Amino acid sequence: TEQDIISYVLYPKVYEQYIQTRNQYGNLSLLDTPTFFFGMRNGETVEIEIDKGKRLIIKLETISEPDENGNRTIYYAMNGQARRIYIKDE
Amino acid sequence: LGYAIQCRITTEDPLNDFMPDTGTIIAYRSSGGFGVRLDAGDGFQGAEISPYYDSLLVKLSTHAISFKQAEEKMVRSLREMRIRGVKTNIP
Repeated sequence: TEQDIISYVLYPKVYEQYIQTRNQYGNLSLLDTPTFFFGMRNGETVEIEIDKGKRLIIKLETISEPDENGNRTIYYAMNGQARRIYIKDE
Repeated sequence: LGYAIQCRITTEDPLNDFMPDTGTIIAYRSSGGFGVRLDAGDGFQGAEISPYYDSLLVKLSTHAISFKQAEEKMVRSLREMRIRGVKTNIP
């Protein structure tokens, strides 16, 4: 769009980096601020409003120890569905 | 075309006048199979059971050309059924 264009002209590196982030993590506007800054606590459930009548119900169960790659396993439950996400521990 | 059988899995304990048990399901594993239908309600891996609704864990149904063949499809899937955390009418 036109917004894209002057955005990039106004802010070359910054705009590019925002696109990089968007590809990776999707639309972050919709996360509540505490979740945006701190993530989630064990046993916590979070509602993310996506649209009218549409929301994400995420529960974080536990995080595993870093395996022999520094990859921890996060056990999630998203909209009543067992889910596993592996994160590089920095 | 053939015969079909339904029965329902509930949190009713046959050893206690079929009282609707309340508690968390900690282990849920069902069957599946050709000519088997599992309509699920309260029975899943996580969340617990409220006492405030007609108890229905899974609605189970089987189908084959003969009554005996559909009955042996029914027992097998009932035997494969595994729910712990609450009592069930499976036995």
